[PDB]
Amino acid sequence: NAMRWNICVVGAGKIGQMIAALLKTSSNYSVTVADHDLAALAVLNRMGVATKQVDAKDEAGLAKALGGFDAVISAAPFFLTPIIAKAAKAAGAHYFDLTEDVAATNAVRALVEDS
Repeated sequence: NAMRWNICVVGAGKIGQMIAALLKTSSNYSVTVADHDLAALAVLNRMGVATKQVDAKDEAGLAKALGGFDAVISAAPFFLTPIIAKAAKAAGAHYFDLTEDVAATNAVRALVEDS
């Protein structure tokens, strides 16, 4: 069993909830969701998902909050990707940049490249 990939999903919005429920149902993954909003987290707790309060303005805090995870999935706005990726790297976890809104993030990605 305890060979599960241990994932931290940063962001408790819609996509955070979806990827959490997916991971929760899998036999090869463990999931924790980290967010600043305690009501948002309550939702995840009402799904049986482990949660952790974080604050992306406190970078050392965030790094420490991401310790012990195999990977960190952003379910957060694209604009926090630099912060979450840095904390993930500092924590020794692989970083997967899904974001809270894939269409918007993809459009930002296209701008960056239409350059």
